[PDB]
This record gives sequence, structure tokens and C-alpha cells, in this order.
Amino acid sequence: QTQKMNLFQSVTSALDNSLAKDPTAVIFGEDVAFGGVFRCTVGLRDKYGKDRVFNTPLCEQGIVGFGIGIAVTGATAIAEIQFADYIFPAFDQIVNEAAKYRYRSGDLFNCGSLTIRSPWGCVGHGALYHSQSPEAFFAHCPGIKVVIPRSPFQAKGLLLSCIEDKNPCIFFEPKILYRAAAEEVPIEPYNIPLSQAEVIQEGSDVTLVAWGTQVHVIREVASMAKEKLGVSCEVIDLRTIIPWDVDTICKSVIKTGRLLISHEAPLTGGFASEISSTVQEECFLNLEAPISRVCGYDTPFPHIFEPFYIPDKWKCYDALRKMINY
Amino acid sequence: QTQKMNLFQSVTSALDNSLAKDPTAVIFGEDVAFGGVFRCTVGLRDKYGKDRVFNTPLCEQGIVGFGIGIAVTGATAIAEIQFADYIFPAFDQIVNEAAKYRYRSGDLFNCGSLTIRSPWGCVGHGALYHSQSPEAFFAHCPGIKVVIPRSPFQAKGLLLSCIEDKNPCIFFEPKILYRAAAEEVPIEPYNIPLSQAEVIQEGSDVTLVAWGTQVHVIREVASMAKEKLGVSCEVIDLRTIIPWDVDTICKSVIKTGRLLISHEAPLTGGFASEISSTVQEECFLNLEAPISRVCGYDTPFPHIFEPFYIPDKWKCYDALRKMINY
Amino acid sequence: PQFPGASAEFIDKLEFIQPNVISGIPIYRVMDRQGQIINPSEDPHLPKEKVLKLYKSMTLLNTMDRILYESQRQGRISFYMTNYGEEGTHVGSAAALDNTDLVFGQYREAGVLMYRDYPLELFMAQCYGNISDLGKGRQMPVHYGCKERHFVTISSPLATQIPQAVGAAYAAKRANANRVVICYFGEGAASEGDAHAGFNFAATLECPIIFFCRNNGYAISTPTSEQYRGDGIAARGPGYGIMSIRVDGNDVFAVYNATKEARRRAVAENQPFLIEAMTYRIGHHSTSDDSSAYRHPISRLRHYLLSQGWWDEEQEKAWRKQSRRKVMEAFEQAERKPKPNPNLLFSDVYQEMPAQLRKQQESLARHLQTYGEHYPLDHFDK
Amino acid sequence: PQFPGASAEFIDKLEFIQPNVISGIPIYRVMDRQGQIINPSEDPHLPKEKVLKLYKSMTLLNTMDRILYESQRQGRISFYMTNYGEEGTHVGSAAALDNTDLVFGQYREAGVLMYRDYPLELFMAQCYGNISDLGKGRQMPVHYGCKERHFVTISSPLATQIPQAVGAAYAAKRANANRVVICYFGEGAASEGDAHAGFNFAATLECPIIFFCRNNGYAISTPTSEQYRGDGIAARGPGYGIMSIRVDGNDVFAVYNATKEARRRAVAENQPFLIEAMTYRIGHHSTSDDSSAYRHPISRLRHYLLSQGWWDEEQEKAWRKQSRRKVMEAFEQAERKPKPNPNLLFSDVYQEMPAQLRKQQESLARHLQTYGEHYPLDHFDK
Ligand SMILES: Cc1ncc(C[n+]2csc(CCOP(=O)(O)OP(=O)(O)O)c2C)c(N)n1
Ligand SMILES: Cc1ncc(C[n+]2csc(CCOP(=O)(O)OP(=O)(O)O)c2C)c(N)n1
Ligand SMILES: [K+]
Ligand SMILES: [K+]
Ligand SMILES: [K+]
Ligand SMILES: [K+]
Ligand SMILES: [Mg+2]
Ligand SMILES: [Mg+2]
Repeated sequence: QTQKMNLFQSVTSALDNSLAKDPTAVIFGEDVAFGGVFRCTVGLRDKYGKDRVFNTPLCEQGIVGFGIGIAVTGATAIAEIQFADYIFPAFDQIVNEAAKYRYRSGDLFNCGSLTIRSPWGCVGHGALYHSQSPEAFFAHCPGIKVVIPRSPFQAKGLLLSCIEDKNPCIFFEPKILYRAAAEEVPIEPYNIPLSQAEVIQEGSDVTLVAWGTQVHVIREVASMAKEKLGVSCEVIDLRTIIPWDVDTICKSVIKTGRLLISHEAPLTGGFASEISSTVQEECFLNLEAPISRVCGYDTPFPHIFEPFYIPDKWKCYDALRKMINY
Repeated sequence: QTQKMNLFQSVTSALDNSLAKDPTAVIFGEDVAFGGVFRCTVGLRDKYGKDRVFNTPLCEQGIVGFGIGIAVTGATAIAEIQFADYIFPAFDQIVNEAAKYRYRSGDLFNCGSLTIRSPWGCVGHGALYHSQSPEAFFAHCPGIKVVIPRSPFQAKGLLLSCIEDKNPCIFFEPKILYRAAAEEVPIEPYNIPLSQAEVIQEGSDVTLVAWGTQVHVIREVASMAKEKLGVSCEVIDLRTIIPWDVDTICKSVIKTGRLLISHEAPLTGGFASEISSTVQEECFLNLEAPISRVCGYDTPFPHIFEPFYIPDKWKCYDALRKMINY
Repeated sequence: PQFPGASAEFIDKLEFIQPNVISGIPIYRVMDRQGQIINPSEDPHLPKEKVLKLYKSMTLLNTMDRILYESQRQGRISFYMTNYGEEGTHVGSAAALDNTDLVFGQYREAGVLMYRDYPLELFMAQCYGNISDLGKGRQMPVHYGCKERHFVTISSPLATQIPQAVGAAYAAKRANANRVVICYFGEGAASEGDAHAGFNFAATLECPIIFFCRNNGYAISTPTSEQYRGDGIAARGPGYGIMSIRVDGNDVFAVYNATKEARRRAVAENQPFLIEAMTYRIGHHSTSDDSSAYRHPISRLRHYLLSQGWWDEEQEKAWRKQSRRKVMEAFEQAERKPKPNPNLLFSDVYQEMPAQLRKQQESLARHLQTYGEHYPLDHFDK
Repeated sequence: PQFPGASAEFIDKLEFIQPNVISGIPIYRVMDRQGQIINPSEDPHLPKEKVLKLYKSMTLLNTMDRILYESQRQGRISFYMTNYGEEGTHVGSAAALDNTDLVFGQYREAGVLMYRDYPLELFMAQCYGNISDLGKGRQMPVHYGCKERHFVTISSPLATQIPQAVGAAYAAKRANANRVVICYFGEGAASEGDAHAGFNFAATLECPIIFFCRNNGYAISTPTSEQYRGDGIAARGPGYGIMSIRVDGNDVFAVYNATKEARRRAVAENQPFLIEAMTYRIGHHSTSDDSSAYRHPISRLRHYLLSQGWWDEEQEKAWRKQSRRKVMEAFEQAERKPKPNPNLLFSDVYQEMPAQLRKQQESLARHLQTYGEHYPLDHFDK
């Protein structure tokens, strides 16, 4: 049985399946009770109760510490950070505690049943604090997993996988896709492997890597690429950031010989760095052209300059041109 | 006029020169009044006053917000975070505020006269929370500068440069060097350019890049290298992490054709990634061997396993062997 | 006793201290819902002129709020937040301030600026992100700032300005500036870790600061009953050693008096002061919020203006017209100006532009030379 | 009034509320400095047996603290923190606890474990990082933990456990566990943002939790006079709506009574309770600190033991010997054991080892095959 869904609806779906299956599961954060600022937990408090879906005070460091507390109990804690831009007050709780819970206790205690959801990426005009892509910050941190979906279907599978994974997981939801194109999404629970990149279009001349909304962009740059330069691109969706599918990538690049990675996040320190430097080491012989990185600028996210800030399809394409014209 | 100094003494020196020159300068943090936990601000409160060197409550997020507050006033704020491992409670204040102060106000206000010092890197047995190298986390953040010194002389010049730079700067002090070998250090103020790598030993076969205590290590791996494999290594000290000396690096690599970067910090997401991926793009033709990264493991910092965790000289050397034997 | 951490006699009896939340801290009020002064001993100085400025700016803000909110409902501006019901809060406090005093805010105190005579042109310029915006259209609308009217540029992360403000106050103290610092924040923001930091540091370092809390009963969807269980914010001040008071946020005189006193003592004793202004958020949390999915200052001061024969219906009728005309006049002017030159998104990241950052600059240049037809180059400057 | 954020009558008068710091919250005490019960109506039940366990474990901890501190001064162990002067604090509270109750600590409550009969072998094992340490020598000494005695593994970042504890308490509530949760922290840690978070959440979500603060006058070099200006920590509880009490930390009975009451009401009303135990940190902040550069429980309970004829000098003399022998016996045994196998530094990062993480594992292997002579392979297991 399947229903057509919005990204935000598939999330409510996965979240519903979870409270439904797990008597322990609990959802909390700022303004989550009435449905949330993006409608992700709508109805849920009525269908399951005031002690399973509720508002916390306005304090992100407490929200996560609180979540870690429940998790330690073996109970499923699904914390919400209204905006990924506001997850830093909790950065200490995530890096020094959660990512290190199991390890420092020699497996005596853990917060593996802890999951943090948070609206990610840019939107119309989030400016500096409703547009960030914090992903790279958490990538330098052993112990947590970081997952970013690209559509309603991927969202529900990945999220549910995150919720049930035995490791603290951060689930970043591209807010720009919350009301974008719908799609049939299974009504009941279902999972999608974490740490598995997905090739959604094989090609033979270049390997394109991105995640989140960017995937749809590299997907377009593909259409253009071949149709305007006769070049078959292999489009790949990374999905999981920290424990990343190193193999699926290197394999593709070996078949291709060229690599172009892109992400809204700033260039410097961005995740594309770890990928490039890695593929460079692995596929050093297969590389016919220098690895390319089409990322946001090394500046904060502009309000009125967004159109000029992002690695839109044109910036990628042109970048692809120069690479190929190598 | 010059006196032989410890890393911690050169720091007191630079800090003394600063309060002495700048009537505005103020030093604060946890336990800084009586001299500090590492003796970096010893005597200073007596020589300059209780309102120029003082203790704050035990709250790092407040310490930095407080520092940003003074800075906005145009006054020099020198905040101390006892351990780099405890800078995360203030991560939001640093990334969302400080790194974005000037930009978001169109240069109407700034905290450019703000400097944060903090003991960095491992020591005997810091375990997980007295050994971290947070550098990479801040690298993905436009607006702040990140500086790490390798000796008493470099410390005082860089620090003073940081204190006077018109941009929020994080100064990480390798605590393991606080009482290591001394060295003549000018008694009076003096600066060292920020964002300038230093080649302290030119070579012709390989370029070695590191920072902090690691520099002394790649320096040893050099002695070994030539003396055991007849290979001239060009040792480079990065010094500044965020606005990094891209040129000094790429130049060297162009002359060398091979690159090996190392740092205590974990491999994944570590700063060596940004360097590799960049040099790969720039010196793509000069590269005779895949760029090498000898970093800490993708795990938290072990108490009893430290000896096996770090990228000691042997791990680097062997890594150098395989590279060269390319 | 002798214990270093506190001074107090012992006690043979085991008694837990219970929060007094029933008859919590009294709400201070000067005039009733009909502009009538209750206790004359509290009636402020306030000459007709000053009292009329308080009125005209609360109403000028209200007139502006409407024109901008509608403007948002038309896609003219991307975001907007109203001040409905919290105008007394802005104007009272501001008037009790010395113009050179530093202000740190959240985002719902545009009245503070209105009182400090901030140009309608600039209010509109920021929300539109056009060239006249000194911010260079880099932040969302309502994130105002002015180095001249001493209003620290507002940022979105809640409560972050609190500790910053205290630091600023410390700097002040050292300069013997005779200047105080005011830091506004909602009751919701007070839950943030930075609030705890801000209050403690302020007391511990003895700073000339006023903490102004706008307890308007809400934090978007969250009711205060979910933000705390103590006697609101006013009751936390003492725990930190901060002189605290609660005020009727819809009474401009009660706000003014409290603020005036807090400033006197703060600058005199280098002692932090906390003012919790009870009020109610009449409008939606923001343009992006349908407040009906989960849940007056001007009127009052008006009466007080009549009871003294300081205002009449004809005079009022004309003010609506003038303010309307004036606001709408800045409105149109801001509308037809082009947004800044795209090169401005790379500047001010640091004081000096990093070479590598400049390389990205030049890159967008080469890029626009070739694809600029796919961009809104005509809408921006140069 | 009608304001949604608080309930209170208005007030014609402008009066700031001043912190009552002179005669702050009374310090509760049951017995005097000579083991004499002041007010009989407060004398607890406590059978000779239980009262002797409180004594033997405070003293067993003291005997252990000495042997380990010296051990540090000899390079035998890398770090150590004593409990001198805060033993009553650990044992009183612990005894008032139900063994199944969850404990979250800072690092200065080893007595809590001693009371819960934690093996001397394991105390030594952790500090030495040898094989018997269930922690696998991954953290510094004193960072104890036991899933069996329900003692959440301690971590270095101060105050982080506070919010975690509250979350844990919430989980509890939902399970109808009849279980409570205790969260210890120093007066210094209370300045942390997480403390603010912890207290508010606890009250706002109605959790079965006891906040136990050890106000020992210091935070390393920092005197309380620099950590706060209010009436200590006890005075903040009410602001959050938390039943609060202060106790003589050197009075095991006053600690016991307070704790016992807090547990009853916390589990009964799902209401947070705060206990501030006034005390004094007799020893150095840690092995790494010379406390003389900046600046009794056992005795008392001893007297009470004499006044009841429950202990004598001969009996005491023998206890010194036994505990000494026993501690030293675990000591030697921990000393001569090898540290875990080096492969253990890669495990438990995640539940399952990531393939890439495993590649680094195998890498150290190849590496040691070739250079292991430069490593302390003989000191580690396997
Ligand atoms: C650190 C942080 N977390 C979350 C948000 C999102 N957010 C914006 S406004 C708001 C609530 C408003 O609270 P209150 O302080 O009562 O102010 P008001 O708008 O009601 O005057 C929240 C949670 C934010 N801006 N910053
Ligand atoms: C977040 C954080 N910042 C700094 C430190 C370093 N530090 C360790 S112990 C300590 C002070 C001890 O304070 P208190 O809470 O009074 O506990 P005590 O040791 O005196 O019982 C500090 C600042 C830390 N562990 N964590
Ligand atoms: K999980
Ligand atoms: K600076
Ligand atoms: K702010
Ligand atoms: K902790
Ligand atoms: Mg509010
Ligand atoms: Mg203490």
C-alpha cells in the first residue's frame, strides 16, 4: 500500500510508523507538539499522547542532552532542532558526549537510540541562519552518523533506518524539498541502508557526486552535459556523510576517470574535501583530470545574494566543461 | 634584548607586552587570575590589576560571548578556554556570532579585537578531554582565523599578531610544548605574519606539511628519510590553519612532486583533507605520487592507547617509504 | 556555619523551600487601562512634548508594521515580524535611556529605533536589501542595526547577544563612560544557555547592564507554561544577585519609570538590573506563522492624552494621514532602488579580503561574463 | 492582571527586589561537630549496621584516596582526584538511595560507588587502565562507571550530565519505574549553560530527579565569590520551580534525611528536587594542582559512634589495618596486570566497526609487525 507524499509528509509517516512500532519512542523539540514549524509532527501528539510528542523549553543544548539522557535508558529519543543553523548551541553535547558515549564507557552505556532531525540547506531567503549546511562540521567527529535525503521516498527509508540504527544519528532534512514534488511512498515502515551511496544514473565519462537538493542539480547538469557536449555522466547520491560509501565512489571514478563533487556548503573545509583527497589516493591512476569541487563560497550565507552564492546548475556545468576540456 | 623562554613563558611575554602597550587589553577566563593552570598569566594580575586580568564564572559559552561583547566596544579581549576540548560549549558563539559579526552588520560592528587562546594537542595522558585538536572544526568557518605555533619564538610572534589582527582569532597552544626546550625570545613586542607557512628546511624529493608539535615530528622524519633512504625532504610549518598559505605549499610541491601531510587530529574531516584536495587541483601535473595523509585514527583520543594512536615519526616515515617507493 | 559558599544560620528543621508561584512578584503599573494615574507619587515628570513623542512613535511603528506585513503578503519583502501589543515596551524603555547608551536586541524592539529617530528610509532599506541598506542586504528583514543610534546589529540565534551585552557593559565600566547597556530578549530566549551565562557574568563581574525581558506569553507555538514553572523570569534575577522587577508592558509609564531607575542605579553601582515587562504578543510570531493554529499600549496612552487635553480626534485623524503618507513615501522609495552590487557578498567576511576569497570573487566575475543572462543582474547594482 | 506569563496582583509602588544574601537559606544540620543529635525529632531511623556502613565506606574511601594519590606522586598512575572532606556527601545521599536508582556524576563522588559496594579491584583497574577495567583503559583515572551498580560513566566535560540525567528521569517516569535519578555536580559546574538547561527541563517536564550540588567553596583556583553573587545554588532552585534545600555537607545524617525526603517526593510527585550540600574541598583540586598556590565528616560520625557505644579505639585500630591491607591488596593486583590489547582503541566507536575504521585497524597491525620494537607491546595484552 502506497500514498503520494511530500518530503515533510514522508517524515510524519516515518515518525508515525516509529511511535506505532516502538512503545518507547518519543518525539520532542521546540514547537513540535502542534505539528512543528514545517508540519512534520502534525497530528502525532493527538494520535499518540502528550508524553510522546511534546515541546521542550527553548534551549538546544538541553534538548540534545535531554535526548542523550533518554537514549541511555534504551528508549528511542527523537530530538528536533528547528533549524540546522541552531544546532551549534548543542555541538558540545553532540561531539563530546553522544559521539563518545559508547567508546568512553567500554560499551556500558550508550545513546545509540538517539536521533536528531533538523531542517537543512537553503530556501528562498534564509539568509545566514535558516540556510546553513552544518554537515561538514560533524564529519570530523567519530561516533555519530550523518544522513541527508534527496526525496520523500529516500527520506522515510533513511530516517527510519536512522531511528533504528544503534548509533547516534543526525538526520538533516532539506527544507526546500518539504513541499516540492511528491511521490509514492510506502504507507508502512521500510528502511534504506545507511552508509550506502546510490548511483541513480550510470555514465561513462564523468562521475558526479552530491547530496541533498544538490543531487537534483547534478542530475540536471547531466542532462545538459551529454545533450550539449556529448558526455555521459554517472550521477551519485552520497546519502550518508560520515560513514561514507567510499567504495561506490572510487569504483565509479575508476570507470570514469574524472570527478566533480558539489554541495551548498562552503568550499573550504567542506565535505567535498575528504572525498577528493580520498579518491585522489585510491584512484590515483584512473584520474585523467584534477578532481573538481563546486561548492558555496567561503562566506556566510547571503540574504539578497543567494542567487549568486549557490553552486547552481550553470556553475557546475561550466566547471564540467573545463574539466572535460582537460 | 632577549631572554630564553618556555612556550608558556613566551605566552606570558606576549601577553605582558600587550597589556603594556594596549591600555584597553583585558585577559579573562577560568582560573586566569592566579596565573592559570599552565602558568600562562602568572604575575599579570598583580602587575596590571584586578580589572585587566580576572576569573570569569565556569561557563565557556559566556566567556566567548563576553569576549565578543568587549571586542564590539573596540577593546581588546583576550579570552582563555582552559582546554581546547572545552571550546565546544562556545562553538555557537564562535561560528554564528564572531565569525559573522562584521559581515552581517555591513561593517557597522565587529569583534575583530577578540582573541581566544586555548591549550591544544595531546600530552602524556589527556585521554579524551585534554588531548583534542579542534582546528579542523573551525576551518569550515569563514570569518575567524586559526593559528597554531611550534615553539616559544613562533608563539609570541604569532600570538601578538593574533591579538592585533582585526579579525577574531583562535590561538591554539600545544600544551605539550609549554615546558619543552626553551629558546631566545625577544623581550619586547614583535609580530609574525598570519597566513604565512614557513619552510624551515628545503628539500627536493618530498614536501612535508604539519603544524604544532607535529612539525618537530616531520622534522625528525626528515633526518631519518635522507639518512636512511637518501631523500631530501622540504619541511613546512603551516602555522595558520584557516586563511592558509596555499601558495607556499603548492610552490614547494611543484618543486617536489610528492606530498605528505600529517596531524594528530583524526583523518576523516581533518584539515589535511582541504590541503590534499587543493594541491591535487593545483599541482595536478607535478604530482608523481598520490598525496599522503598521516593523521590520528577515526576514534576518540585514548587514555592508555595514546602511544598507538598518534602519527609518530615511525608511522610517517614508513608512509614516506611507500610513497617514494611509488 | 563557616561554609565559604554561603552565609546563613543553621536549622534543626528539614524544610524544602517551595516556589511562591501563586502570588508571584507583583506587576508594577502607573496608569490604568484608561490612562488614569493610580498612585500620583509614581506619576513621572514627562513634559507634553516627550509624552507625545512616545505616542507618535508607538503609532508610527504600528503604521509601519502594517505596511510591511502586507508588503510581505504580496511577495514584496521575504519576511517580516510585527510588534503589535509591545509598542509600550519599546518606547518606554528607550525614552528612559540616554541616546549614547548601547542597545542589544532580539528582533522585536523596532520601537527602540523609532524612538531614536531611525530613518523610515533605512527601516525599509534593510527589509528590501537595497543599496541604501548599510547592511548591504546580507541579512533577513527586521535584522536592523545602526552604529550611530548605538543599536547593535540584530542576529537570529536567540539569546546570543545577552552575554555579549554584558561584556560590552564591562568594557563600558572600565572606560568610566557613565554609559549603561540595555539587552532585550523574549521570555522564550531566556531558556537558552546564554541567558544563564549573561546574568551570572553580569552580577559576578559587576556590570552596568539592564536586562529587559519581554514576557509576552508566547514563543511561537510554545506557551510559557512550557518554558518554565517558576514565577516567570523576574523570579530568577535574585538567584543571580540581580535587582529584579516586573512591569505592566502595556503601561508606558511603568516601563519608563522602571527603566529610568534601573539606569540610575546600574551606572551608579555597576550593578545589573532585570526588568520583566508582562505583555501579550497580539500578532503572529512572524509573517511565516499562522498563530491561530495554536492559540493595549497605544490605547491607554491615548486616554492619558485626552484626560490632559493633550490630543483630540481631529489631531489624531491628521496623524494617521501624515504617518501613513510618510511611511508609504519611504516604502515606494525603497521599492524602486536596485539591490547592492553582487561583489558585496564577498566583502567584510574579514576586514581585508583573503587572497583565496578574492579568487572566488574574480571567479563569479568570469562566470557572470558567460552566463549572466541566467541571473537577475538587472535587479542588482552595477 | 491577566498576563499569560505570571500570576500576581499589581502594585502602585516601584520596588526592585533585592537578593537576600545576608541571611541566605539556612543550612540544615542533624548532629553537631561532636556527633550529638541537636533536635531529636530529626534523628533518623538508621540501625547500628547501616550507620557503621556509612562510616566504614567513608573511611575506606579515605584509605583508598591516600594510596592512589601517593601512587600518582610516584608515576604509578597518571592522574587522581581526592574526596577529602566530602565523604559524608557521598555516603549520606547514596544510603538514602534505592540501589536500582540511576546515578549521574561529575568525578568527585567515588563514595557513592564505595557505598554501592563497588570492587576495590575495579576502582584500581580503571585508574591503571589494565585489562580488568570494563572501560578498557580508554579514559583518565577516576572516570568510573558500572552498569550493574547503575552509575553512569563519568565524563570530563563539566555539567553535561545534568541535562542527560533529566532526560533519563523522564524515560523513567514513562516506565512507571518507581525509580529516581540523582545527578551530582560541583558549585562551579552550576555556572555552565547545561545546568540552566537541566533545571528548567526537569521542572518543565516534571521529572523524578534530585540535583545534588557539592558547594565546596572552590572550583580549582576560583573562589565561589567569583562563580556567583546570589545566595549560592540553593537560591536558584525556586526560580525554576524546584523545591530546594541546603544541608551541612559534613553531617551524614542531614544529607541522608534530605536525600531520603527528596527521593520520596520526587518519585511520588514527579517533581525535581535540589539539594545544595555545603562543604569544603580539603584536598587539592586534583593531582595536577598545588592548592596552596591560591588559597570533618568522618570525625563527626565517629563521635556519634562513641556516644552510642557503637565503636571503640581497638575496633578502629583494626579497621585501619584491614582496610589498608584490602586496599593495598587490590592495588598490587591492579599494578601487575597488563593493559588491554591495542586493538581495543578502535572498537566501540560505533556499535559495529565501520569498514574504513577496520582498515585503520589492520593498518596499525601491519605497522606493528614492522616497527613494534619501538612500542610498549610488552606492557599491553596479547
Ligand atoms: C538558538 C535558536 N534556536 C531556535 C531559533 C528559532 N526561533 C526563532 S524565534 C523563536 C521563539 C521566540 O521566542 P521569545 O523569546 O518568546 O520571543 P518573541 O518572538 O515571542 O517575542 C524560536 C524558537 C532561533 N532563532 N535561535
Ligand atoms: C566544560 C568544561 N570546562 C572546563 C573544564 C576544566 N575544569 C575541570 S574541573 C574544573 C573546576 C571544578 O569545579 P566544581 O564544579 O566546583 O567541582 P570540584 O572539583 O571543586 O568539586 C574546571 C574548570 C571542564 N572539565 N569542562
Ligand atoms: K539512532
Ligand atoms: K583579533
Ligand atoms: K541575537
Ligand atoms: K560530565
Ligand atoms: Mg515571547
Ligand atoms: Mg567545587
